Formats: sequence, structure tokens, C-alpha cells
Amino acid sequence: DNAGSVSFFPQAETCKVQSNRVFCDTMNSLTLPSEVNLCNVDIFNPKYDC
Amino acid sequence: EVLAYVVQLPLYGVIDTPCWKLHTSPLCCLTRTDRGWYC
Amino acid sequence: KIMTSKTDVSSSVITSLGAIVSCYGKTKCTASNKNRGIIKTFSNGCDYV
Amino acid sequence: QNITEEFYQSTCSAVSKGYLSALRTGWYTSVITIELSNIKENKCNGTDAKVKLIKQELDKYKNAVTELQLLMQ
Amino acid sequence: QNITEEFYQSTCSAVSKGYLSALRTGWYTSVITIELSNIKENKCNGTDAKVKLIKQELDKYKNAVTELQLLMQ
Repeated sequence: DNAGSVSFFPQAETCKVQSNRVFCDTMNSLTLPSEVNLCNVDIFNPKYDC
Repeated sequence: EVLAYVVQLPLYGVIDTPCWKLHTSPLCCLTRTDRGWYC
Repeated sequence: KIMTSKTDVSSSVITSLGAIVSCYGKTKCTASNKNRGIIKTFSNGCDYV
Repeated sequence: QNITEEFYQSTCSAVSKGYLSALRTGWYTSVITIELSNIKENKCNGTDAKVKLIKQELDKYKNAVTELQLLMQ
Repeated sequence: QNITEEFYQSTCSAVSKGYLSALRTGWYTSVITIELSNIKENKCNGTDAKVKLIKQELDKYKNAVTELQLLMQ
């Protein structure tokens, strides 16, 4: 979650995970609406084109 | 008593071409996704 | 090839010689300078700094 | 200055013009060899006979070379 | 334990919730310098005159430093 929106880091390289704490590089991240979260529940959600 | 390795240098096909780099950002919502280096 | 979306989004992307400010929606974006502090607030649009 | 930036509000993108290029289209190989400046153990006794520096220092090497000889297949 | 998993059969996907983040948005640089504890050749003769450890050990260094001075441009 970026400010308001949602950042999406697609390559597994740019994100480091330790414990419960992620460190991601924002150099190539995508910025999505918080409505991509509705794609997990319904693939044809009319408020976002999954 | 003797070690031998193969070094591997790069060769360029073309040179002194003009290049450019594209960053893109949301437009409101559009977001260009052909981001990167063009040559 | 473009990536679309039916909702307001806001972010920034730092370029080679500056940055890009996507300021949209109820979000609050600005640009500070080390010496002068905040020197510009952003209205809704795509500005380049 | 060559490098510049153009900003397009139309697309909300930024170009960085002004780079000269090199596109790799092949490889150039070269076979480098190197020889070992070998030490011959000096036979005679030192302060402590239980210490064979020259021998251990070769086996330190020998064993490294061996461990590499197992990587080629 | 904070982190958990949810599975959605609707999409046949699984989320992993419960992560706190740090998103890198810039760089912080620092210039570290370091100095060489230099050795001065000690003039006198050893057990074997044909052996100058100190000189060769410097030329081992000097020449390494030189090979790096050739990479910056």
C-alpha cells in the first residue's frame, strides 16, 4: 500500500523479505487502485479489469 | 601444474546510435507500460 | 500498450533528471527543496519537477 | 550537455534523449593460460620438525585444484 | 505469528497477508576514505640476498592499485 494507492512489484528480485518485514525497491513498481484487491474474490469484478 | 580459462568479451554489432529512456506515470486512469531503453 | 483503471490513483516516478508527480484525487502532493523547503504544491494533473 | 529530458503531459511520460549506443551482437573469446611457479620442498630440518610449511602450503593448493577438477564434466 | 494465508477458490489463488514494509524511494551516499599503512624498505641483507619480500610485496600492491587506476575514466 502506497499513499492512497497500491504499489505492485512484479519481479521477485526487487523485494527482500525478512521475518514479517518486506523491503521493496520502488524503481520499477506499478501503481494500482485499491480495487485490485477485489480481483482475488471475483475475476470479472466490474470495477477493475483483472 | 597449469591453469587455463576462457575469457569472453562482448562484441557490438552497431555503435553510435541515438538512444533514449522512457519513464511513465499514471494519467487520470492511464499508465504507459512500454517502459525502458530504446535504441 | 497502456495500463488502465477505473479509479483514481496517485504516485510518483523519479526520472533520470527529475521526477514525475501524478497528483490525483483527495491526495496531497508537494515538492520540497533542501534549502527552501516546500516550493510547490500540486494541483490535480501530471507535473514534472 | 547532451542529455536532456522532455516531458509530455499528453502521455504523462518522460524521455531521456541524447545517448550514444553499443548493441552486443556476439562474443569474442580468448584462451588465457597461466603456469604455476612451483616450489621444490627444501629437505633439511627447521626449528620444529613437526611443521612442514612448504608441504602443507602445496597440499593447500593441490587440494584446491583438485576440487576444481571435479567441476568440469 | 502475524503472517497468515487466505485461499480463494473463486480465482484459485492465495494471498499472504500480514507484512510490514519499507519502500526505497532514494539514495543516501557516504564517502569513505582509507589510508595505506605504508612500509619503508628496510635496508640490510637477509639470509638469501636474491629475496626481497618487502619490495615484491609492495609491487604486488602497487601493481594491483595500478590495475584499478585503469578502470576509472
